[PDB]
Amino acid sequence: HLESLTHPGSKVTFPIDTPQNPNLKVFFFAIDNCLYKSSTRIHDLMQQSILRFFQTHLKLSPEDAHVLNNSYYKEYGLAIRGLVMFHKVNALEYNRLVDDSLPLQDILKPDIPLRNMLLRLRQSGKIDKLWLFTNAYKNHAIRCLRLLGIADLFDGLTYCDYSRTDTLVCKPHVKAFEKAMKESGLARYENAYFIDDSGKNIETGIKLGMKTCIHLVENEVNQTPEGAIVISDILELPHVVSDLFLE
Ligand SMILES: [Mg+2]
Repeated sequence: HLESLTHPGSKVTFPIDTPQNPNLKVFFFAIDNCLYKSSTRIHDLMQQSILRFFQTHLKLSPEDAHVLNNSYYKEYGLAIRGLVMFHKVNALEYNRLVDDSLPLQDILKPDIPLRNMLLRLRQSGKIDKLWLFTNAYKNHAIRCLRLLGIADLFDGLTYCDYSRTDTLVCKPHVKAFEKAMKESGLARYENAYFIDDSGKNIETGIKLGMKTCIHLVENEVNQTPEGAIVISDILELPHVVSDLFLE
């Protein structure tokens, strides 16, 4: 459990789960491989668990597990979306064996430079809300925020609802963006900024008319769409949207 964390940002201060100012400005943030580095190898651990699930639950050889995992991931943005639809997998049981079994407490540590950068972004007055927009389920999302010491830095969370049993609504699908817009109180896309490591997700935000979309590419792409700004480290946001950090 994480109830013994005492460092700043270790407590969630926004609500999980009525009009507002229309001129609202919102910066959306992906979480995985965004608020922490892809070199943490957390994504590798996730893929290991996911591939194990395909093998143990779908009785597939490792090579066929890779093919099916990649196929679903490519077209859906989440393998679990395909497992739900075609294999009648329960997404919450899956989630217990995958994201929720990661040894995060041994990997993620408070990220003070990230905390300070986000504080500066909140304090300029240029952005009204920092909103999390993740394909993870809420358990994992919250756990990452608390461990990284940034859980008080966001005004809300839009996560993929793994409780659904027909399909999952997730990035890069437009319905996921619509949900993020509604939940955050965002009136127009043109009042939104977005950072994500997924090229396809960035592609959707751009196509939808978001103001500025930043594609986070640490080393090599796992493709960057027309109109996106590329950085290799989230701490480079101050380099590329500098004005948002100034009063
Ligand atoms: Mg990601």
